[PDB]
Amino acid sequence: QVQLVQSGAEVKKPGASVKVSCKASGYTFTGTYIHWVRQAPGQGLEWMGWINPNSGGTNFAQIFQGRVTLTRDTSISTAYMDLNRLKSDDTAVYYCARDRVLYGRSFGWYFDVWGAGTTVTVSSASTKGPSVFPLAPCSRSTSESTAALGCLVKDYFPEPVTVSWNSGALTSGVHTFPAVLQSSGLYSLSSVVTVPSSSLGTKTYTCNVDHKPSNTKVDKRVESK
Amino acid sequence: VFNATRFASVYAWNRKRISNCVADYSVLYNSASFSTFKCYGVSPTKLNDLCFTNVYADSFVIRGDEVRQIAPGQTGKIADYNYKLPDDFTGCVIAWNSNNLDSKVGGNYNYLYRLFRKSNLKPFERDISTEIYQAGSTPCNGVEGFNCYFPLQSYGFQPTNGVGYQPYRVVVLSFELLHAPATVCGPKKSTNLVKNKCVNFNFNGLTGTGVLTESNKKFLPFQQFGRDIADTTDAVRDPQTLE
Amino acid sequence: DIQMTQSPSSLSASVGDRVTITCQASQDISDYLNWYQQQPGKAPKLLIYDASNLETGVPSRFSGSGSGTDFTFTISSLQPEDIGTYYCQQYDNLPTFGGGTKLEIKRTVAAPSVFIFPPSDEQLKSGTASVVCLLNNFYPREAKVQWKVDNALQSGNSQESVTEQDSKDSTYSLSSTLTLSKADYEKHKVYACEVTHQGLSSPVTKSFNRGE
Amino acid sequence: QCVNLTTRTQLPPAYTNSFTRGVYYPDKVFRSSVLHSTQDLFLPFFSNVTWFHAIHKRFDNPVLPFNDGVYFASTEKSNIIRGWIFGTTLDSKTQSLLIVNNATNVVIKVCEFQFCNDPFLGVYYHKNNKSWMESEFRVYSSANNCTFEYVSQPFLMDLEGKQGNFKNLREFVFKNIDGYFKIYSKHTPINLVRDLPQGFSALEPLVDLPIGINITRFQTLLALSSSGWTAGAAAYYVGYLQPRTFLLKYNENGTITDAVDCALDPLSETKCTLKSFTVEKGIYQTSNFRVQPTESIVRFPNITNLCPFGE
Ligand SMILES: *[C@@H]1O[C@H](CO)[C@@H](O[C@@H]2O[C@H](CO)[C@@H](O[C@H]3O[C@H](CO)[C@@H](O)[C@H](O)[C@@H]3O)[C@H](O)[C@H]2NC(C)=O)[C@H](O)[C@H]1NC(C)=O
Ligand SMILES: *[C@@H]1O[C@H](CO)[C@@H](O[C@@H]2O[C@H](CO)[C@@H](O[C@H]3O[C@H](CO)[C@@H](O)[C@H](O)[C@@H]3O)[C@H](O)[C@H]2NC(C)=O)[C@H](O)[C@H]1NC(C)=O
Ligand SMILES: *[C@@H]1O[C@H](CO)[C@@H](O[C@@H]2O[C@H](CO)[C@@H](O[C@H]3O[C@H](CO)[C@@H](O)[C@H](O)[C@@H]3O)[C@H](O)[C@H]2NC(C)=O)[C@H](O)[C@H]1NC(C)=O
Ligand SMILES: *[C@@H]1O[C@H](CO)[C@@H](O[C@@H]2O[C@H](CO)[C@@H](O[C@H]3O[C@H](CO)[C@@H](O)[C@H](O)[C@@H]3O)[C@H](O)[C@H]2NC(C)=O)[C@H](O)[C@H]1NC(C)=O
Ligand SMILES: *[C@@H]1O[C@H](CO[C@@H]2O[C@@H](C)[C@@H](O)[C@@H](O)[C@@H]2O)[C@@H](O[C@@H]2O[C@H](CO)[C@@H](O)[C@H](O)[C@H]2NC(C)=O)[C@H](O)[C@H]1NC(C)=O
Ligand SMILES: *[C@@H]1O[C@H](CO)[C@@H](O[C@@H]2O[C@H](CO)[C@@H](O)[C@H](O)[C@H]2NC(C)=O)[C@H](O)[C@H]1NC(C)=O
Ligand SMILES: *[C@@H]1O[C@H](CO)[C@@H](O)[C@H](O)[C@H]1NC(C)=O
Ligand SMILES: *[C@@H]1O[C@H](CO)[C@@H](O)[C@H](O)[C@H]1NC(C)=O
Repeated sequence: QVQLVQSGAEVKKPGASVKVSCKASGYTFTGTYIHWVRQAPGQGLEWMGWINPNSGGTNFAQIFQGRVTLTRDTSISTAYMDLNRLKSDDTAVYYCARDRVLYGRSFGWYFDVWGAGTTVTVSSASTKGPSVFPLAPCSRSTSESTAALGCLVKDYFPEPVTVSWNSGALTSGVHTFPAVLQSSGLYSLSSVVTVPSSSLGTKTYTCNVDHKPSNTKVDKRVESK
Repeated sequence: VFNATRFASVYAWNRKRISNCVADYSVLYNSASFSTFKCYGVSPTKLNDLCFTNVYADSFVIRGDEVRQIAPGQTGKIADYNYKLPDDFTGCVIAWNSNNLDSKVGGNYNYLYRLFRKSNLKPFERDISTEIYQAGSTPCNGVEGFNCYFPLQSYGFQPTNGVGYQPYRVVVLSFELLHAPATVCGPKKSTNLVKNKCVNFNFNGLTGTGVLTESNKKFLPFQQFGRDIADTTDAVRDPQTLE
Repeated sequence: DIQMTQSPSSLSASVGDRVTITCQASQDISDYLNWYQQQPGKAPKLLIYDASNLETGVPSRFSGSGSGTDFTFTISSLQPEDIGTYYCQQYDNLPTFGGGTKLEIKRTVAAPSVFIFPPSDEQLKSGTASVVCLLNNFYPREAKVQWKVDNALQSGNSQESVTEQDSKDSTYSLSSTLTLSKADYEKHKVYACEVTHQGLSSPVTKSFNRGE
Repeated sequence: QCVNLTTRTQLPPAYTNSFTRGVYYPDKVFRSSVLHSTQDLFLPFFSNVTWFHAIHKRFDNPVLPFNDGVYFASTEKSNIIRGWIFGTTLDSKTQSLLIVNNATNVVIKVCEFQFCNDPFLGVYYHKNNKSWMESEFRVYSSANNCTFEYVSQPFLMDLEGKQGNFKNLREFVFKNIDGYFKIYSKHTPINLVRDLPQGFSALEPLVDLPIGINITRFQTLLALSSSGWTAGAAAYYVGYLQPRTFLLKYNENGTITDAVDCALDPLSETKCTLKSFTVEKGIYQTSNFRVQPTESIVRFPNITNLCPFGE
């Protein structure tokens, strides 16, 4: 068994710096190189550089040379990236991955084990908790057989806003949509549930919206009109 | 050891300690993948019937012309300046061609030897020094000068190189035998122990014929055997139960 | 630099069918190329190394072939656990990555369950009006939406988000939001969003008005 | 951190007699009731060992040669000698071996170290809690390419005690042969004020380190605003091994209880030639003598032109 464990998600201003660590365990740390690699939201993979933990020597993809620094402490078996003067477009998921212990070539990079990764988020704005609104079907008289209803989750910034229905018991017909960035730069999303039209006039529907960065945990009930 | 993706350089050759484990030298020696498998104080057929005190594997890469230098008592820039076996070496030298492991169409250059040294190095030493070598009668200071040289040189392993200029991976296994408490063995299963009867015994690969008695001798922790004036074994410590 | 480009950006494939993806280099790599699978919500995983050696424990269906500048990766019979993006990366000079190929499960056409929601009294109290358009459980992704106010299209103020391919029965859902000031929502008598999709023989319309 | 300690008195170098100390078990074999002849790197009998000390005022930790290997001993109280540095340059141009017994672990490490000019460890003394605590490890400023590391399972070492005589003798033999650094060791209780005691005991093998480095010199580590300090009292002795035959008396329990150094004097050579610790009245044939060569003489013709092998 082997493992690479990243730090929790990072949130920073443009022009600032971020330091992200991978704690290695289950194998000898100085045997093979550690790479750093990233992925922008919904996009392809992008390599930063590697470090050789036996030597501390490091090589970069050009674009990141003089922006990223890689380092490591051998006693604590931890590899780090320290990244200077964060662009807004440095908002991405980041990973580190190991240089193949057996059966390769002497040169070849591979990526034979990867950690779970971490998010770096870059924005000029401060932390803001979500507002939640009823996506409720117009006129009770205009649902015919099946109805849809929901929770518009609006203008909140610290990414990972989680949503659940009827204290998390309801899951049939539920969908939650990827959060999108506004022209203000903050996030918003929808969640919606499909239900029988006959139960809408008698059952209760409610959503719980949780936003740990703003310690904000808001419940509401969804009602016809 | 044998399938690791990348080996160490012959100038800076790696050493791994092998201990508290069962070896199966048949799985190694019966392989077709090895071009050299030469032992120096044991036959490779007998390695399965023995137990070993300490074992070390030394791992490095050289040119196919140079595998001849890894035998003990040889000489030339590998045996003189970066990897010498002792004249009374006991162990096995194991080597194979790496022209699909260590070799690149643009040249692989990750592997280096040592071209210069003020003296020949002693058995199983390694020199990491990047000091500039003064080949001339003049001293020099700073990074370079006339008849001052960098002491290392890189191999250019390309798959277009002829056999002999291709890379060879080398492993040297460098154990000692039947003289001290043992920690690595062949795959032999123990019997029960019987006393006061004539038996063909075998303790850690010490085979003999005799009767076993509970001794009143007081061995120290580092002693596995006792010897007679004829230098024959006349007491032993049972490796299962330490009496 | 050495560029890596993958020819198919995405593929729709049924269970048991053969899948092929191509990685094209800008320069002759000999065979210094590796292939990865990334499943939705997880890190990538190495499938083939050295352009044609299968990694330990990988299902026998996965394959790779070729030499020089051009390489294939193959699944001999795709199954539901294979769904994700597949990437090449080379190693002749730096580990440069390719653009990646997405795989989706192939399914019959299905028109959306299809809805709209006017801005709430709760949201209008914040000074902003967002009206949302919902399409639910359709298959051919390219579900085209448009917004209408007094039978004219607007620009620069709508957005859309699409939910990932359903693991239960291979469906897509997207919503489009049109965001406006409160006063812009007071100005216009009539709103709609309208759908063009392969499950529909004509584009569907579903208007509402303030107070209706 | 590294510091140049200055607050000490100047004394000339002391020396003492190593009577019959520095014998060790030559191999991993049991023997008993026998006189066994062995040829190895041993400390000669009655050889004149260099004497070093910490007092009050005095605290000497010089770089010393390591030619053919070392017999080291500390006559000691309060755990003041804490290990050693071994190598050639001692300054990260080359590799070196570090052995330290810090307050909680033995650490054995081999890397291109940049050691201090005078390396040491330091203890805060009797401070308020009526206790002593290690707080300084001024040994190296960097440790670059590192190829062997070991750390012991943890212990507690006491950093306290004061007596008018030393209580512990700890003896070590160090050899560096065929890439292996070999340690032999003994502890014996003592009760003496000063000077390496007259007596005999054999050192058991301790450990055998596969370090693969050249060693021509070594230095010891002692435990003590960055000058002005108290040295806890402790004595140490250094002698050098050289190749010579010893005849070893294994008692009936199989411990080396005595030895003859067969090169010490004509009576010791007679004891070895007769393979006996007692000799009768007589005249005995011993090794034939021989005047050894003073220098090498080479005589070749004064021909200088190279031979035409290109042709
Ligand atoms: C182990 O380390 C030793 C110390 O660096 C090293 O000894 C040095 O070896 C060279 C070559 O023999 C000597 O160089 C001098 O040789 C003669 C004088 O002996 C002169 O004519 C030359 O011009 C040159 O100056 C060094 O003097 C010598 N230093 C010492 C202190 O002895 C060993 O060679 C090393 N051994 C191994 C196996 O690495
Ligand atoms: C003597 O030298 C030792 C070697 O450098 C040094 O050992 C280090 O001690 C610390 C503290 O115990 C260890 O820290 C780890 O402790 C446990 C291990 O299970 C973990 O729970 C902790 O999170 C932490 O990782 C170091 O790992 C250890 N280093 C090594 C290489 O073993 C001693 O601290 C030194 N003692 C003095 C008094 O200086
Ligand atoms: C012993 O430690 C040395 C210092 O940590 C280390 O030297 C370093 O070696 C690497 C190459 O392996 C050099 O990296 C640079 O090499 C050239 C320089 O022209 C560049 O083309 C590369 O891009 C890269 O930046 C380091 O510069 C070099 N450092 C120093 C101070 O010389 C040795 O490699 C170590 N020895 C062993 C056995 O590992
Ligand atoms: C070899 O090792 C033996 C075990 O340590 C050791 O035997 C011990 O010798 C002493 C001294 O003769 C005995 O001491 C006791 O003697 C009598 C009882 O017989 C008492 O009156 C005394 O008070 C004292 O307790 C030990 O009893 C004895 N142990 C055994 C198990 O018999 C040998 O002396 C050692 N031989 C050599 C050459 O060192
Ligand atoms: C025999 O020739 C070799 C090498 O071949 C020659 O290389 C050139 C020098 C040139 O003469 C070519 O036409 C030949 O093909 C000689 O090796 C050289 O020796 C010198 C020292 O005399 C050395 O500085 C060079 O580096 C060597 N060059 C090479 C390429 O090896 C060799 O000396 C000759 N043999 C004898 C016995 O004279
Ligand atoms: C401690 O003293 C030593 C020498 O007594 C100093 O070492 C010198 O360092 C300089 C560079 O600062 C070199 O030019 C010399 O060649 C060195 N001499 C020796 C004998 O090594 C050391 O710098 C001093 N350190 C402190 C902290 O004072
Ligand atoms: C021991 O050696 C020194 C020289 O290093 C010498 O002066 C001294 O007389 C010797 N000691 C004895 C007791 O002879
Ligand atoms: C007493 O010991 C504690 C540790 O137990 C230490 O933190 C403190 O500094 C000590 N106080 C004095 C005066 O030495």
